Amino acid sequence: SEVAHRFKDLGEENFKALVLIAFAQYLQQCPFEDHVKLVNEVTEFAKTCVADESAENCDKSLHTLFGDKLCTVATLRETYGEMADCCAKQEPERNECFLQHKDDNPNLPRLVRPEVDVMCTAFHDNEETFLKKYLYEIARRHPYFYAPELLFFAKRYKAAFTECCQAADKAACLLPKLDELRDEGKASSAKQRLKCASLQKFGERAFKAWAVARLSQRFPKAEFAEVSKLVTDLTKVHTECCHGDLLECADDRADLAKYICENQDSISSKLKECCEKPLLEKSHCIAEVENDEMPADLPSLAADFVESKDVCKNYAEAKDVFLGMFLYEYARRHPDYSVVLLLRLAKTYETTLEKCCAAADPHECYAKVFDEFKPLVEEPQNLIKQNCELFEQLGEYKFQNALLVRYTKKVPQVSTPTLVEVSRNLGKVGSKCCKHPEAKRMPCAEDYLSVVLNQLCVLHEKTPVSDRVTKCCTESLVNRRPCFSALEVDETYVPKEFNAETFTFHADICTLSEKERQIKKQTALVELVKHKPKATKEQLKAVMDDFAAFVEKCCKADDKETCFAEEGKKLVAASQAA
Ligand SMILES: CCCC1C(=O)N2C(N(C)C)=Nc3ccc(C)cc3N2C1=O
Ligand SMILES: CCCC1C(=O)N2C(N(C)C)=Nc3ccc(C)cc3N2C1=O
Repeated sequence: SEVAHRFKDLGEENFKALVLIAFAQYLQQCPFEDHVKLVNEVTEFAKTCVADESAENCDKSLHTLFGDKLCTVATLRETYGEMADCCAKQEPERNECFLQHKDDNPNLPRLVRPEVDVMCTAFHDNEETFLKKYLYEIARRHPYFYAPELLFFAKRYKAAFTECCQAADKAACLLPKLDELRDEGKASSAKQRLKCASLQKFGERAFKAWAVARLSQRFPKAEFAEVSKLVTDLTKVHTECCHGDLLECADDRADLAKYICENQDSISSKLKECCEKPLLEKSHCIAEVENDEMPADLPSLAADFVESKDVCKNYAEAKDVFLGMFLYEYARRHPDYSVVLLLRLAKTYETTLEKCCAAADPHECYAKVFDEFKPLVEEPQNLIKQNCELFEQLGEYKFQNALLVRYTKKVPQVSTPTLVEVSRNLGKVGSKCCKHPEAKRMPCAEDYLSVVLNQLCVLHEKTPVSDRVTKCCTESLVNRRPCFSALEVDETYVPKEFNAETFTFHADICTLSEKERQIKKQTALVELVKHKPKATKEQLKAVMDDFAAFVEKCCKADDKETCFAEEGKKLVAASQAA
C-alpha cells in the first residue's frame, strides 16, 4: 500500500491538508464542501489500509484512487464539461488529462474578506474548517502553488488570527500581517510556476542546470559531488509537486531537509539557525537561506576551462559532467550574477566547445571564449543601471506606465488585462531591486524578470495571439528576457477602432480602492496605445494627465451619474483630436 505509506509519514493533519490542496488544485471550480467530503471519504479509506494493508484497493497507486474519487463529480459536464473526457480515460491517460486542464486564470470571483469581527468569530468557533477554507481558496486559484510551502503559509496564517484576535484592536494587528502574507504568497506562487514550466516545457536537464547554478551560488563551499546530490533530489521533489503527486513531494521534501541538516558542515555554515526549528519552518528557511561566504583562495576558471589542453578530451568524455562542473565553478564565485546569465554563459561555452573541438587546432579556437562573455555580462548590467535610474526619477506608478506603453507596443495583440498585470509586476522590480548595491542588483532584477515573463508566457499560451510572444517564450528559456528586450514595435499590427464596449465606464469606479483606480487608468492607457500605436509618449502622457482630471472631477460631481454622459462625450471629442 502507498496511501498507508504516506499516511504514517505525514500523519493525519498534513495528509488531510495535502490531499485537500491536491483536490483543490485539480477541480478549481468545485465548491469547498464537496472537496471536504471526498477528502474525508479518502481519509477514512486510508485509515483501514493502515491496519489491513490489502483491504479494498489499498494496493493501488494514489492516482487511481485520487482519480476515481474526483470522477464521482467530474462526470458532471454540466458543471465541469471538458472534465468528463478525463474520467473516460484511464491512468495514466487520465492523470495527464487533469494536469493539462489546470487553469492559470480561473474565472473565480474576487475573494473579498469580511470584517475582522467575523473572521475572528468564525476562526474561534471552528478552527480546522476556517484553515481548510484558506487552503482551498489559495490552492484553487494557484494550481501550481508548491504544496509543502502552502502548509507553511497556513501555520503562519493561523498564528495571525491566534494572536491578533486577542488584541486591543484586531483590525490593527491583523490587516498588516494578512497583507504581508497575500504578497509573499503571490511571489512564492510565481517562483514556483516558473520551476514547473521549466520542468514541463523544457525538460529536467534545464531545471537541473538552473539548480546547479543556484545552489552553487548559495553553497560555494559545497563540493560538486555534493551539490549534484542535492540537485538530483531537489529536481525529484519539484517534479513530483509539479505532476500533482503532492504527498510524495511533501515526503521527499522532508527527507531532503533532514539530510541537509545532518550534513550541515559539508554544505553551508548559514544552515545552523534553520536546523533548530520545526520542520515546516526548517524547510522554508533552508530554501531562503543567504549564500555562504565565498571560499578564500580559489583558482582562476581559465586554468582548467580555457587554458588546459585537455579541455576537448574531457568535454568528450562526460560533456554533461564537464559542463556541469563549469557552471558550478563559475556560479560559486559569482553570486553577483543572475542565475539566467550564468546559464547564458554556460550555453555560450558549450556552443563554443562544440564548433571548436572539431577544429584543426581546438585550443587556438576556444582560447578567446571569455571575450564573448563580456557582452553577455554587460548587457544586463547596463539594462539594470538604466531602468533603476528612470525608476528613481518617476517613482513606481509612472515607471509602470512607461513599461505599459513600451510593452503594448511590442506585443499589441496581447489582451489588455494580461498586459496590465505583467507590466505592473515588471515595474515592481524597481522598488524590489533598485535599492540594492550593484553586487546584488542583477540577481534580484534579472531573475525576477524571468518569473514575471513566465506568467505572460503561460497566460499567453492559453489563447495565443502573438507569434512574437510565442517565439520569445518557446525558443529558449534562458534568453526570454533578452528576446523581449529586443522587440521594439510591431510594424505589422493593424490599429484598433474605438468601441463603446471596447471600454465601459459606469460610475461604479468611484467606490473602488485607490489602487483599483490607477489600474483602471492603466487599462485605459493600454487600450489607447493599441488604438494609436504610432502615437508618442508625449501625447499619450498629456492625455493620461487629462483622464486623471476626469475621474477626480465627476467622482465629486453631484449630478446623476450623467456627468459622464455629458462629459464622457466631451472627453471623446478631445481624445480624437490627439
Ligand atoms: C488578489 C489577491 C487576493 C488574495 C488575498 O488576499 N490572499 C491571501 N489572504 C487572504 C491573506 N493570501 C494569499 C497568499 C498567497 C497567494 C498566492 C494568494 C493569497 N490570496 C489572494 O489571492
Ligand atoms: C532558490 C532557492 C533554491 C532552492 C533551494 O535551496 N531549495 C530547497 N532545498 C532544501 C534544497 N527546497 C525547496 C523547497 C521549496 C521551495 C519554494 C524551493 C526549494 N529549493 C529551491 O528552489
